[PDB]
Amino acid sequence: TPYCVADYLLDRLTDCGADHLFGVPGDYNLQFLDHVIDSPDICWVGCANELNASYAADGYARCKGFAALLTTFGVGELSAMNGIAGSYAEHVPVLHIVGAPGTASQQRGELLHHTLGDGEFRHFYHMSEPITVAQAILTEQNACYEIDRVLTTMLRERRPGYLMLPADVAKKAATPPVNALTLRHAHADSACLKAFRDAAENRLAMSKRTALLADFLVLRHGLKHALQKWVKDVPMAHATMLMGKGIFDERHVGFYGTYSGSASAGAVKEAIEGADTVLCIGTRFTDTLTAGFTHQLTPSQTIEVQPHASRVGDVWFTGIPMLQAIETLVELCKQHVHDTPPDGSLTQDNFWKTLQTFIRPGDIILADQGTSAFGAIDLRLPADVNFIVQPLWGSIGYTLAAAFGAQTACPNRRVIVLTGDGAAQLTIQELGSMLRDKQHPIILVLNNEGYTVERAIHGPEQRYNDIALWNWTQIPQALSLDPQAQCWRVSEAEQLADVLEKVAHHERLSLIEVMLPKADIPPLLGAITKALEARNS
Amino acid sequence: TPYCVADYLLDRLTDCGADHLFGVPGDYNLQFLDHVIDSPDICWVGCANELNASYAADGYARCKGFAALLTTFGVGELSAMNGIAGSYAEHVPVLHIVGAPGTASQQRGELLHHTLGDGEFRHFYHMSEPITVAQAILTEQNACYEIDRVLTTMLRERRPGYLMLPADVAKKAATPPVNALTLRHAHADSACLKAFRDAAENRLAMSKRTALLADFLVLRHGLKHALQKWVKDVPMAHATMLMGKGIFDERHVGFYGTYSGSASAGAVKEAIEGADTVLCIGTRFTDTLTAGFTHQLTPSQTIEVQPHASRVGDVWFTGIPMLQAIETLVELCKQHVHDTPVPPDGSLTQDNFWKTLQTFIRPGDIILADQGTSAFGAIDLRLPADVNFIVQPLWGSIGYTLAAAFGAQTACPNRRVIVLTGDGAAQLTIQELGSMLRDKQHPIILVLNNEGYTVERAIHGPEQRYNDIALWNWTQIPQALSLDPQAQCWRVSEAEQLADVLEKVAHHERLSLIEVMLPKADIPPLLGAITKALEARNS
Ligand SMILES: Cc1ncc(C[n+]2csc(CCOP(=O)(O)OP(=O)(O)O)c2C)c(N)n1
Ligand SMILES: Cc1ncc(C[n+]2csc(CCOP(=O)(O)OP(=O)(O)O)c2C)c(N)n1
Ligand SMILES: [Mg+2]
Ligand SMILES: [Mg+2]
Repeated sequence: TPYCVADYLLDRLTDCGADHLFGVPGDYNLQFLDHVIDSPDICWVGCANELNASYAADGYARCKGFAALLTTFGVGELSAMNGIAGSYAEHVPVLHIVGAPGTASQQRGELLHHTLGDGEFRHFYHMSEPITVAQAILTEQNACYEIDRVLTTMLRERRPGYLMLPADVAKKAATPPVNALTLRHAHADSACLKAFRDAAENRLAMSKRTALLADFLVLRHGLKHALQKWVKDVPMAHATMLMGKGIFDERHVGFYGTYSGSASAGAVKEAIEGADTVLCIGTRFTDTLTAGFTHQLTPSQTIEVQPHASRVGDVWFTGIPMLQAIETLVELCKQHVHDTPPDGSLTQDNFWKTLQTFIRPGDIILADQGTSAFGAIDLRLPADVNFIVQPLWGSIGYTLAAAFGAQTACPNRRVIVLTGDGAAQLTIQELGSMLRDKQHPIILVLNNEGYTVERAIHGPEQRYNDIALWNWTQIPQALSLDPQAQCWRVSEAEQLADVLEKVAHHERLSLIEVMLPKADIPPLLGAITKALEARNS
Repeated sequence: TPYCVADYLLDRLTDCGADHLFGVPGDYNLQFLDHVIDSPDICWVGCANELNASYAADGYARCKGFAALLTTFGVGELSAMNGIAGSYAEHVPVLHIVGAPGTASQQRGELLHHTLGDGEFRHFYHMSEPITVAQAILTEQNACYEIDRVLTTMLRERRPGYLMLPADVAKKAATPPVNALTLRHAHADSACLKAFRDAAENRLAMSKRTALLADFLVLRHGLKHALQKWVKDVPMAHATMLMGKGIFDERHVGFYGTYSGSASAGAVKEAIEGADTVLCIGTRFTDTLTAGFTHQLTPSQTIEVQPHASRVGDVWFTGIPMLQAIETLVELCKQHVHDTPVPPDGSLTQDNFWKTLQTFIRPGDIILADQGTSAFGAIDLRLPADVNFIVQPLWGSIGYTLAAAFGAQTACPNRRVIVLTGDGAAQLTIQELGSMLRDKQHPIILVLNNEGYTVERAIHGPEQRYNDIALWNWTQIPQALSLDPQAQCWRVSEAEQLADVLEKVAHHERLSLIEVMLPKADIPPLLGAITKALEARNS
């Protein structure tokens, strides 16, 4: 087993923080897979299909900062395309490795399985170009520096990359590197830095009250601790939006709730929108995050920091790393910013209140699109919570499979899965992977007997919002010969509270089927369901 | 409810042969969905996910000649891409309708859900371009003629098309067409047809024994009955390959078995490879179909017919419709081809499994088999008359079969559907079993359970953990995916038990799921030839 390109790729992957590889085998990637199996540094995680694997890698990367997916040419990689696209949309660095037919076969234009039957082998590489920041077709002549380039760009942009690995290229000789792959820390030109620093300083110097609004780009670029220490050293009103929830301990002084535009609690609206200066850090004002773009924040009111550029009022300063922009603003703030800030029947209301008493520091909480995410936005999170939600891409089914990737990343943390009954149908077979791997998530299936969110938007009585009605508490014993799962169906707040006490220490996988009313929607959902379909009558 | 673009599209769908629409709802397609529900001609079929929906539409199109898929912008269409890709690879005309944000929203570049967050709304349209023969972004100014163009091109090529339907465009006023959309039959220039006819005749006039090899393009372009009539009116040696199985009644004189290159039965090799002229009709000699390109057929030995061009020896004749090429060859064969073709154990094995199933299949059956030890065992089934045999060996996506079966049963509620899937394959699309049960379908699902990924076990790393899977409780799945399953499940390990169960479910009064327990390292005959010349490649 002489060291080869397959080994070099695995060495560089682990350098980037991935200790696991998700995917599904196929004949074009089997020989590469042998190197994954034999490696002591990377653990193969076989998934039940490729879409789920790409969701799982995404959740993993939201826990470890990096992840990798392996599929086979054509059928595998195209099955995962929606996963990689969602990682691109939400800035999740997932590496898609595609095992491919050998280069000689490709050059001869053979009529191989997993092709369109036209002798062409680059169609799927090109279709992946819009949803990655870097891609390469690996050859014997470029392998090691193309691997390094794509991984490096992935680290810089915190977004997916793609590598086509022909089976023969994987076996070509390589050399172990002495140094791990690192992304050299960027620094703005000092005159550029001064221009931004001066404009921010002069703006902040005239602020009576300043507020801090941070979101998901802070998470992706590893700046959570910097944002927490900032508000600790400089107390002020602060918030996140739905995507970046979990950046802050929401019990801390100065936090009043998650900002969601006009749907915000009044205290949040006043704390953020009422400040005469609002620092917008790693923020993206999407339609869901702002209740249909009804946020009230003007350019002259705001300072914003993006990964490579920052803005003060009307002026953009480009080529400033977000790390340096934040550091600049922390020092400047230090220089001013002074004066500190049980029922019966289950409803959406008492469910989220019951869940509120249950969550604890260390929890990993995932919520899918639908009433799950828009109820969970109102959870007041304690310290050290990883809150994983996908409101920009918005692919239902993401959450159950992402939970499998997240638990793989963090076996000793408690994983709470909040999924609608409709969402869980799209990726149910990854429940079988959790049981196979002896994971102990707490899966809460919000069963309101259909697509309730779509009922809110349009056609509440229309049969297209109906689904097959599953027997949720029997699924683990169908997807395992020895599930060792604890299942309950609950319809009362007291039953849910009692069950939550029983599963608090997650010694087994648990599935809680939560019986909820069909037309019941959380507060934010009612607010977001007033201008959603406003475009078309 | 004035007639609008949404209604015009649905009317054109019916014209093309589709009576159902598969997919998953989303806020960007909901108002269009209201027109699907209200339509008396199109029945909405909600699916458990978009990948499965696209597989189901594919199976439906292989029964009805056309199918349609509805997804939502971004998250929906990208989940279905592998299905549309397989429909393109295997020439299945599935129409992908993508409900999209309204045009003004797109023009403003808003940060909308199901986008990449860049204000760009044409990324996914562009990514679908390689896997469709036609696509359009529908506007108020082009809607009805772009709809007709894309559907017409799909009918001519028998391949997928794509339409992005912004929500506002769908409500724009339209007019019901008086005439159905039709694919006018193309005609070769008569001098061009003559050139092919003369060359084919000169070859056939000197051929001592001529054989006929027809495959899947015959099925896609509606020429099954023509090929059956050809071999009835002109007896001669004939075969298909795996993809085209079902073109012929395989009990009829002159049929000796399915051709698969060096893995063929000796009678087939002699009948096909031993002929001095082999008419190759709608054929694609893929690696799977030829046991690793070990077929022995030379250019001067062959005449081939593709959808728009035909070849005699080394010379190609282009701009000839496959239909007219076939009509020409039928005439020439009637002139020059004057032949009379020479005409239960205990424990379950691969061999006695297929022998048991052989006695069970009947005319009218729809038989679907997935990649693995299913399709390559099913290749040896001797099909009676009027069987629809659905296999996907060129694209080769496992999981396709269970979801395609749901589409096939939807198309043909009164036909018996037999699903041959491995335990590994069924895991990728299992949630569509729930759709089968919801809709009270009665397929016969045989899960070939040998406790892992046997097909790759054979090719590489048989003891490697990546060929293992989670072990499911197959006979409990219907009761998990339904509150009241109209199902019966059995687990069988003996040939006689399988025979007894199959006899019980012959009239398919309920969904039946049969977990068939097979040995871990047991592979069918044809795979043994395909497993040696597969790791003969990239190693
Ligand atoms: C992959 C994908 N397909 C379709 C949609 C459209 N969609 C948005 S919400 C929804 C229904 C979600 O239902 P469920 O999980 O039961 O949620 P709830 O009833 O709590 O709203 C659908 C189909 C989507 N977001 N993602
Ligand atoms: C979508 C997809 N992913 C991966 C592959 C590669 N592949 C080919 S066969 C196979 C395993 C098939 O397992 P099973 O259905 O149990 O078959 P059997 O054990 O009878 O061979 C896999 C993963 C594929 N063809 N399609
Ligand atoms: Mg629901
Ligand atoms: Mg198997």
